[PDB]
Amino acid sequence: RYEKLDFLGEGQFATVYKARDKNTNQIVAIKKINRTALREIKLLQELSHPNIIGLLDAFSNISLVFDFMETDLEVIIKDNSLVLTPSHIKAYMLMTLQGLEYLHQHWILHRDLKPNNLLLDENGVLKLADFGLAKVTRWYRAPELLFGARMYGVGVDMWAVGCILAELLLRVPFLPGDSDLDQLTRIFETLGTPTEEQWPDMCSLPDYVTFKSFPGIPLHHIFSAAGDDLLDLIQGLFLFNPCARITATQALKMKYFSNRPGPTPGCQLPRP
Ligand SMILES: CC(C)c1cnn2c(NCc3ccccc3-n3cccn3)nc(O[C@@H]3CCCNC3)nc12
Repeated sequence: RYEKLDFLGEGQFATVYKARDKNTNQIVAIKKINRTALREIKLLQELSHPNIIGLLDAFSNISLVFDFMETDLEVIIKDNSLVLTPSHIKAYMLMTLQGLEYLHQHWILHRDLKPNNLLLDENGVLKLADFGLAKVTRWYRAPELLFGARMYGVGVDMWAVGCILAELLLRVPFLPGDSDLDQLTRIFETLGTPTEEQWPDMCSLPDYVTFKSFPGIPLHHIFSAAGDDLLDLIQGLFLFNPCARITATQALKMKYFSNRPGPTPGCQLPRP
């Protein structure tokens, strides 16, 4: 029922192809990989937010149809020819946080936030992807997960948002750990080792271990081109206590989003 146009990329997780719609000639992408599946599929079809990937139709052979996107935030970040102005970063952050807020309001965690999961269309609209039921990521992993927490919440997605913000500002991954232990070392060397005051109940985590006491590097020295409003946003996203860490609604109300300059409109966002 769909007209296969091109080959975008393949993997054991999903087989992605570029295709055209046979009802309204709209270019869409298809991910080819049941009563229990329909329960999750109809819930995903019921979701509707401009900054969240839309599930238009499905196919028995597990085939899912979503809107077509040009690139993701990873392609943009790696493009040396592209220049990310403060207004460009603010636009990507506003869209990411607006999409995350919708998911959290509907009790859905992304669980895998990273640049290649924030996709962009021809009109400069960011949409989150890869969050519906499981049928490199260590760099964006929150410290509670690295200490083996089995029960977790919104802080897991919020920490990853801070890592994406830091990657837009530095143009390289913020904390590129070589292992789960090195990831915790990089977090503590950079942000400081948390105390029982900063993170109460840290010692009760399943894989809790005592690290060397690091003072940390002041956020203003790390992000030398950031203003005080942006430094406050970064500080809230990287609080050690998962309960104290800023939520998507709290982040959207920060003075950063209401201050000048404003976000770059979609049509003016850089395209590769
Ligand atoms: C998430 C859904 C299934 C979707 C929608 N659109 N879409 C594209 N669009 C093309 C694209 C996006 C991001 C980066 C590169 C491309 N691209 C490939 C060729 C030309 N542009 N690629 C992939 O998935 C692909 C293949 C699997 C890895 N991610 C990109 N998945 C999709």
